[PDB]
Amino acid sequence: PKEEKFKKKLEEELKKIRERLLMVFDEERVEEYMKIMKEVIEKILENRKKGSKEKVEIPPGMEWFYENFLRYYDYEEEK
Amino acid sequence: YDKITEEINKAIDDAIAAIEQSETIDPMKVPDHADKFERHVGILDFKGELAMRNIEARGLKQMKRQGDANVKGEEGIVKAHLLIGVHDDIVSMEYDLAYKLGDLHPTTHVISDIQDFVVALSLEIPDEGNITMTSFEVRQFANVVNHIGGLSILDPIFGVLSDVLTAIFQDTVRKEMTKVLAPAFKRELEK
Repeated sequence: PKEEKFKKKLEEELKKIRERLLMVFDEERVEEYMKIMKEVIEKILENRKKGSKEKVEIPPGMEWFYENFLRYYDYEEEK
Repeated sequence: YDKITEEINKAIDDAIAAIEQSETIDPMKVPDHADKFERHVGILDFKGELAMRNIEARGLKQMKRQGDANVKGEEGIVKAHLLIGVHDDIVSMEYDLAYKLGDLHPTTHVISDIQDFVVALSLEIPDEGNITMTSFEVRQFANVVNHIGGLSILDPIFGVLSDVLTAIFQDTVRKEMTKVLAPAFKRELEK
């Protein structure tokens, strides 16, 4: 339903992220970073689906993305 | 002490009212800035440059004195500390950002929102007459929220530019806003 549209929009955002990163770094680092981000996303979504308030373990450097994706998801559950 | 506090508040509100009716305050032009930045986020290491042009601050016309004037009596001299703020409004900066990271060299309009923008000043008054402003500074911004066009909130480029612009605001923008706000307040308070 709305969560399918959410997943589609998120995948489109990720495609744009990859395409812009390829303009700055090499494909190995870009794709590895995409993998890291998707792992973080899946942890966050799994945590929220159980109504949990416990913070998930975030690899170093991805705390900014943790907060920003929390805000992003909350905006998209409002909308 | 109530007479002193009232006279200080009266002078400060007259000052603020004269300041708010100046076209230099809202909108306030900020000198153009450019910097180089290096930020290491996990495996990603961003080394780039950015240039902010046409910087404009809006929302300073809602400046109001916050709390009673802090009056101190030391050695027969009146010494006051005061806070003048824009709560119930946000100070908003709009500018054009041109950044360069590797091959990517985009140019986007950015809107940064300062929450709880407030300035602090310190007056020295010989108890007989005349006001002297001895200190003046714009406070460290509690939070600078950046809205960069073209970038998602998830984009690493957004996080990097957000961090760099926030640091630039906590340094360059704060000082250049102080350079405009201090002399006008000095004029109104010491006249």
